[PDB]
Amino acid sequence: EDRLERLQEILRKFLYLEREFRQ
Amino acid sequence: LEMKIFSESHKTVFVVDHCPYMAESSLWTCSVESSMEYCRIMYDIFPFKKLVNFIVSDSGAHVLNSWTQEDQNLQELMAALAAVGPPNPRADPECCSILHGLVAAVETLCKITEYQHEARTLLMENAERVGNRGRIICITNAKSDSHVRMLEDCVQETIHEHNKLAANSDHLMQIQKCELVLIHTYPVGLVSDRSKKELSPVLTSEVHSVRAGRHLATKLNILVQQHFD
Repeated sequence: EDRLERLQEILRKFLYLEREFRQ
Repeated sequence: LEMKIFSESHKTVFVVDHCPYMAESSLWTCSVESSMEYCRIMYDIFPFKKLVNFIVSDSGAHVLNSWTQEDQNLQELMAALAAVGPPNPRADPECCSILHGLVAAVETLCKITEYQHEARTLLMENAERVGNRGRIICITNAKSDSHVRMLEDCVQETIHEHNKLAANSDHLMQIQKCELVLIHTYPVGLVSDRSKKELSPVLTSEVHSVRAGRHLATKLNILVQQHFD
């Protein structure tokens, strides 16, 4: 809906945050 | 308040990383063997009362089954299991992440079971009404304990916003209590078998740290023993 985009935002957010351990 | 059929065993999520670091020396295959045994047990004991759904996360969520009764047959599952091959060892380590599976897992837990639908059909506007408690099982190769903690944070915020969305939706439900099972695999020889720390009124969290091999399947069995519930 209007805020499922926030679900995708959360997924992406933590996907970027995951890189520090990924690297 | 009928906590019987509405236990966390009624909702089981399996999330396994098909990211290429799980093909170190088919390690994901071993994890598949153990998780498949757990899924065998659940359907055999509780033919239609304990339900299981499976998710793979090769850079994206690839769900192989649904809560529906037809999907809860292992052969139908095995076809989808064979469909996903081994993770490409030369593929980009970037972009591949279990998070897609976790977010999709939250979405799957918000989804209704057929029995819950029957309960909705009979019930109407009762206090302490039908709850939506579920369990998530994640198997992966973790990097740092901080990695696991950030995953917990991601799941918590996902549940908060997802319940905010689903509360107004009257074809899906909010989650009363989730249960989080975190499983890390090291092949050769950092995650700590951290005790249960239920992080929110909705959230419950657990951490484990064990190596590969069916001592993990036995540990799974201990979990299944708690999960006969």
